[PDB]
Amino acid sequence: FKNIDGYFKIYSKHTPIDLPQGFSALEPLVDLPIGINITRFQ
Amino acid sequence: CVIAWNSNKLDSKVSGNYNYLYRLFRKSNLKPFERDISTEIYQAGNKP
Amino acid sequence: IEKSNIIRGWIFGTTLDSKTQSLLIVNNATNVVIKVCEFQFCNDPFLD
Repeated sequence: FKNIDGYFKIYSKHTPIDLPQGFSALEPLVDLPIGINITRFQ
Repeated sequence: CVIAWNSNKLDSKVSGNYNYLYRLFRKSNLKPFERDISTEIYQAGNKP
Repeated sequence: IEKSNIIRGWIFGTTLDSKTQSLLIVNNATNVVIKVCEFQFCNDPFLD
């Protein structure tokens, strides 16, 4: 999850299986023009 | 692009219009492409 | 790291109250609902 210049971007990935040792990439899936102030999440 | 034009005959009333409001006080400067709609009074002193 | 889809969604905002803006992302088994509104929370957020 990233939020820059008033835009909210969400990248995601799924896979089958402490975190495992391996290499994988993530693809862009959401961009929204929210444009608010975000400091804490749940 | 930025476009500006005149709307005198569409937003002027003899008795005066007060539907349009602006903000004058804030604690910190505004981030680009940001919208705030708060109403809390500007804390200039200690007592709320 | 999950099985049976226990984790559902997320909340984003400044103070998470009825006063200022809030984003909800919910995944109630049918569609990915994203909703940015002026939203109220409780102290024990959970779904059936």
